[PDB]
Amino acid sequence: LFLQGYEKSWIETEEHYFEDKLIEDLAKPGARVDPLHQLILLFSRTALTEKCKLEEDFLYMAYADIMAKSCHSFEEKEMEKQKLLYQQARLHDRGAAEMVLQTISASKGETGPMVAATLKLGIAILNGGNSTVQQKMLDYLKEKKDVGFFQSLAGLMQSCSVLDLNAFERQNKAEGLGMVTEEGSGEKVLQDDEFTCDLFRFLQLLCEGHNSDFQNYLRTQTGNNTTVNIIISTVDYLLRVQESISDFYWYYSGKDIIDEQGQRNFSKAIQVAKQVFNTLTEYIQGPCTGNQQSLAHSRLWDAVVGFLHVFAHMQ
Amino acid sequence: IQRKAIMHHEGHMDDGLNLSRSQHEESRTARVIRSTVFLFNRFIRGLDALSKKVKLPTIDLPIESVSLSLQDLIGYFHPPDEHLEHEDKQNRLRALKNRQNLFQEEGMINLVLECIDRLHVYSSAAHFADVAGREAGESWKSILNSLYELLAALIRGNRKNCAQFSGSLDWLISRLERLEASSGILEVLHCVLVESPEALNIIKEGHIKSIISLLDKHGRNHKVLDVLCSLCVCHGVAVRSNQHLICDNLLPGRDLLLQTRLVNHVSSMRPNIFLGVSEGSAQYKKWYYELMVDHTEPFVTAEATHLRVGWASTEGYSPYPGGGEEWGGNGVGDDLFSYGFDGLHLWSGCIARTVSSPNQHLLRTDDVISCCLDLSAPSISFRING
Amino acid sequence: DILELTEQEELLQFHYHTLRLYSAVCALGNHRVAHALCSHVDEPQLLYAIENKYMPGLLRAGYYDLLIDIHLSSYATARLMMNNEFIVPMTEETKSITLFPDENKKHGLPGIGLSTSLRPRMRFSSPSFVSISNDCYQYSPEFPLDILKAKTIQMLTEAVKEGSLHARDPVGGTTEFLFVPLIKLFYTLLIMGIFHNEDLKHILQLIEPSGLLQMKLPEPVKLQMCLLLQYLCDCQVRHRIEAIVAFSDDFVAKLQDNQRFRYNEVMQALNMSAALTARKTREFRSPPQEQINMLLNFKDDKSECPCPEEIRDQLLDFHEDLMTHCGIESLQQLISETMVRWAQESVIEDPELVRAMFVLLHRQYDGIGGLVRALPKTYTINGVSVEDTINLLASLGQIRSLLSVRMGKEEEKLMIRGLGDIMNNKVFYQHPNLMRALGMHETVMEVMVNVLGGGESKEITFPKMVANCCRFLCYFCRISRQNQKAMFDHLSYLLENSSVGLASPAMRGSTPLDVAAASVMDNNELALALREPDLEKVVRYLAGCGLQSCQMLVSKGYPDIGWNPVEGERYLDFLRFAVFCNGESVEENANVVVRLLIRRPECFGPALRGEGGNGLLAAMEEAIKIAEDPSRDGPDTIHMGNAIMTFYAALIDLLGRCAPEMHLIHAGKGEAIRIRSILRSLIPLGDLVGVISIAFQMPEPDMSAGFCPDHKAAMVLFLDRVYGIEVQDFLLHLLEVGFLPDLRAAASLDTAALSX
Amino acid sequence: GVEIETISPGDGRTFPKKGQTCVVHYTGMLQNGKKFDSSRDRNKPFKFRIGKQEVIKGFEEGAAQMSLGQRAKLTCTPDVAYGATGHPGVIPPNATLIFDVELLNLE
Repeated sequence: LFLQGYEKSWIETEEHYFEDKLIEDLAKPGARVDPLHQLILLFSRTALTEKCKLEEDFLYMAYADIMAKSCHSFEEKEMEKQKLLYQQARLHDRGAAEMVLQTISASKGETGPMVAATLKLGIAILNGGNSTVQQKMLDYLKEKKDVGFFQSLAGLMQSCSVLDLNAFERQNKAEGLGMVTEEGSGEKVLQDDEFTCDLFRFLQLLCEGHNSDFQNYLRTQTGNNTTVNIIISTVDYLLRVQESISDFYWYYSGKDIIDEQGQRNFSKAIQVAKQVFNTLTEYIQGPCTGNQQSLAHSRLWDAVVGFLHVFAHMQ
Repeated sequence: IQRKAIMHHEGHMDDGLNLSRSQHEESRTARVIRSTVFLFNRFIRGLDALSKKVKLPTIDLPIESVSLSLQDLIGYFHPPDEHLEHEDKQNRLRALKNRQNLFQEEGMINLVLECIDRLHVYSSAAHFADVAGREAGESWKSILNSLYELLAALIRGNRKNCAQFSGSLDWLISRLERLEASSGILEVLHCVLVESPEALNIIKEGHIKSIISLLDKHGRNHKVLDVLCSLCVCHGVAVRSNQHLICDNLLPGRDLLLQTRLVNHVSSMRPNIFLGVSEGSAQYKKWYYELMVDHTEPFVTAEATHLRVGWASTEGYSPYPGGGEEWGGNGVGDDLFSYGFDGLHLWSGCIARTVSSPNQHLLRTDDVISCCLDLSAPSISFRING
Repeated sequence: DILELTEQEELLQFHYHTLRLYSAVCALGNHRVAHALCSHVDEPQLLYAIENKYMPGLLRAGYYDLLIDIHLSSYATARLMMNNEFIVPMTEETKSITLFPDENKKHGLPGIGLSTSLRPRMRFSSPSFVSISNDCYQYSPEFPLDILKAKTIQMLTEAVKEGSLHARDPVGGTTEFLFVPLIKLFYTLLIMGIFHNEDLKHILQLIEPSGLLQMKLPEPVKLQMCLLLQYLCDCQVRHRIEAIVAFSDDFVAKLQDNQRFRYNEVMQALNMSAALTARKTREFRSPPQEQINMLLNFKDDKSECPCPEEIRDQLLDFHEDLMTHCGIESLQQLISETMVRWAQESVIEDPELVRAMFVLLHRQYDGIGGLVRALPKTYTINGVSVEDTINLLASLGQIRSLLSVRMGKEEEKLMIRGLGDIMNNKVFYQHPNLMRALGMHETVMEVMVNVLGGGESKEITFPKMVANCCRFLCYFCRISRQNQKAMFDHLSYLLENSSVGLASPAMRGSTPLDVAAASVMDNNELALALREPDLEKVVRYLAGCGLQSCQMLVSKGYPDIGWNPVEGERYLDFLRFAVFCNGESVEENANVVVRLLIRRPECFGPALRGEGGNGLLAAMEEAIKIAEDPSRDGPDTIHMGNAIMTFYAALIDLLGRCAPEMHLIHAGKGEAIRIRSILRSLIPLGDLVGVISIAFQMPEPDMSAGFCPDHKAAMVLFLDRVYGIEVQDFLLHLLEVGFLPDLRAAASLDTAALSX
Repeated sequence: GVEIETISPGDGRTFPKKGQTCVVHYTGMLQNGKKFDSSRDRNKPFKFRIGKQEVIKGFEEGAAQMSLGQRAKLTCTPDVAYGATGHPGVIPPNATLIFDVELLNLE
């Protein structure tokens, strides 16, 4: 039992910092093709290999985290922005944007650790208003006319996670009397909030700059046989999470006492809804008449009515 | 579920016919399927009309046409180059898989099998010529080879095709002994066993025995050994029954395949003495010498110590006496040009014959041997310890 | 001469392929064929062929692979399987490596020191054919390991010396044929538990000196080099874990007496107050895992820390020593340098080699990942149960080897024997945590899915293997409290094929549905976590069984009743175990099962629900009539009347246990009132009392496979939990009609008692 | 079916008896001289008990007629060595065996 506790809460408490130096001496052309470029090409070939299900690929799951954690009062802000751009250039001029796109497209819309890692890598590679990586991704998606990436994004947005009340009620009933484990793993109520916020932050960074071309490509994929409206998928997920938060309020409507578990679930729901709203803002910002009409001709109005109701009552 | 569509006068507002443009690759593939099945049905009808009984030769038997069609289909199903761009190679692999799936889902493998059967009903090219003609009898071999190559290419990479048609393995292994298309049948068997693990579950002892009989009849071919390795291990897993059958029916008598041994190096020493006889000038035709031994271990490292003594002949009146080439296990008496003795047996032609003697034993230490030789009437002789 | 095959292309290729055949015919754990192949080639010809400098190269590689496969591959694979399991004893030799020299300007060499870890015992039977009826010939053929070790060491020295000068004719041809088989033999030898410190030093004296990693080697050579370095780091991680356990022993030995002393001091100087009982409850409750979590947290300024601050200094010193022994701030530096140099030299093909190189570099730069991944798998046991644990590990290795090989009659028999061994190993009872860490349930589940694959309902290949697997899994879930949770994930799978094994009253234990019921049973947390992606599947199976005839009794000769009561009983039993746990009715599960059962009306009996049969009374009377008339059965057998009676009793028991409550929450909740009203509309009261009043015969013994009082017991349970007894009228009516005759029949007993 | 042909005498005075674990050095081979078994290859002797039904009859009934330090050629017969089924894998059915049996030590 002592060894189990030592493994659990003594060693993995952030006791190392090696991602930046590792990426550096892997990109250093000691002398051809750099080692980092060889690794990126290996991951790209593995993602392009025709299969029926994305494998676990512990190597990829362990190196995407490193490549993502490597990245990240006027002169110091500009200098740190330039350093972030330099790191993104260092680890994206070797084809990491194409690697992330291929890894997302080779999942068929199945939520998993590979998709989580590749979304974290996409976030760390598109952090800020990086337009070079956005243009690279757009040119890749245009030169390879594929609907797999877009349908995978649609499936992920459709089956990522939604707050549910039945699991919360069952957890309350279990913790009321069962003290064998105390249910310290507050899951099954909001499955992967981290993954949901990562996906929607990846979309927000894809539409970070006012790229009218990318904002229209995310709506109508011109050149492809079948198109899927990422905007409609996003507003549908917003409606779903709004209904979930409304039901959670209806549950916590009358007792006027919010326990720690309820507070944590509410905070996670608020974070997810805030990320979705930020993604919608990045979608509609600028005179994007297409996305403006798409949001005006949907159930966003019902969603925002429910949101105003829950806002007033919860506040 | 089969909702038969009916054209009616009224109609309902629920049809909703959406379109899919039927990508040019699949369209061309389907047109090739149609052309090939038409030509193969024509060839099958002609060959059946010729085979069931004698008929009029005014029939459609397009020998050169089906030959060219097979030559085109083999190139159609040709695998992509390994020395190519990775993405283009993957695209070509996907296209080949799609073509194989479209050919399988339209009943082409059974058509090729029917064609192979109708070509195998004949025994030889000469037996087929006097029935079909000169050109057909000459091109029957090439047509059978191309058909088997196409059958192999249809299942080279795909897995569902082998897992579906694997029921024809009995027919394949029975036709394996046609003495003509053995290479094609063996390639098809290897390519169906290397991919589909379901095929190994229907390979019984009779099939393995027939494959080993093929190895015993057609000679030493490494394709048979590769097929046996595939039968022993398909995909990282072993089949204990197949392995035991192979071990029992492949090397019980050690004549099916080469053998190995670890033998010793022997050398032949002699004095500068030559004994020849002729009419006129002779050498009295009688000689004799003695022999002793100081130290002799019975087994130096791993095997019996080779130690023989005797008399070796030559090639007339020339040096380089008998022996295979050199350095082998051939000492004295191991050929017809030598006659030796080792203590217990007599060696003449690599065939030891036992003898009787008081206290018979090998040439151990402190053994006195005496070799005498009369040339005209008698032959060599040995005396151990007198 | 075998060396003359260098020019002959036909015999060379044929002999290479026949060597590949010799290797493949006994590659896996098949020793009956290796015991023949050893003499089929030779004992010493392998040594001669691996030693000869003049070889074609194909034959050299073939002979090397043949030697590996027929003499070392079995134990090498066994070690590779049981290499990630760090099972440690508690002997005094384990407490000898508490220093793990890292201080005083030294780091040590990988693989040098003491192992003191549970490893599979190696043994090789002597190949003899004049010995008729050999014992088992199961381990391996015998080989002179020491002679092979000396030969391979001297040959590796000669080979590196030859490669350093870059000759124009390496042994066997290319440098690939020169190095790959030799380094593969050396790698498997180092794996199989030889090359003790003395020889490992000399081995390192050709790759370490700052060599073999500096040459311009091709891809298949550096791949074996990467595998060798990966093993050299795996044994280093193993040494780290051994030192961790060695220090942890003494640390917890001190901490336990310290906490006992503080508890005794509190008991002495109690000074009764309000917080004293709170500290007492904290000591009594908070099981040892939570206790350890509370007593081990001091990295920040101040937190929940106990009185023994003196041992905190020792713990911090040991943790600092661990961190400076790990990769954080020379072997790891050398490996990382070699990897980055190989990657920078030229573009590398062989994505397998690229992956091996990159994972080696990643684990070298990480260091702590290996610990955080392997500490969940390490386990220390004792110095008294070492032989029992060795037998258990041998049985687990045999089970894993049988899982690797294909399934057959002999493989199934050996797997059943291994399951029996691991069930009777006497350590399964004591250490379930060790079983869950080794992952025995995972391997048994993989064996079960491999057996079940191939057929859904047509035919289940290799019967009784799934049975032994399900029985092992049932026992594993039974003797535990968290292994039920560990197995609950596989429940979603095995509920899909839970239809197998049913319709056969010969295995009341082993069954996938029964192992699901065993995993859910006696666990409120698991019963609550059991949501509804599969309750609807169970209800669909119940409906299918109540509609069809199971197509299994018509073949035996049964009268083909229009519904199956043998699978419905099992489905209702599983639903009962899922809905009624520890004596209380799970509210949400009961509600959702009631919803499903009322939405699908065919799940009930046709003679009870529907426009046909009247109700439960006539249903059970027809069942008793069928049981009495043998013309409606199958000519140990399945009594159809008894089966129908047991099905209806199980349905009534499920409804009674899924009743809302004992009115505790029903007195204030309306959903409970609606559920009770639905249950009352389903099952009437006169029906219940009529089926209760049957007055079963009490016997000269009789058969207990007919109308047993368990049916009326379930009826009484349903009446108590649904209708209840509150009015004098109905109480006396039930007492007069149903209870008095049964009580009289139970009192009429002097000596002959066969029905308890 | 069992016989013996003396290759080297072993003083003809010490003989094995029932209840002893004799140490033997043999090299077996088939009728056509093809070697199928040996003991000088693995460099270790063969310790076997006489009358314990562990070795083949053609071997034990032929070794019971030898002397300490004696070399003999023992010829067998299928019905006395392996029968009509032979040894699966190594010995073919109805195979006549020949052993160069050298007696090492008596225990």
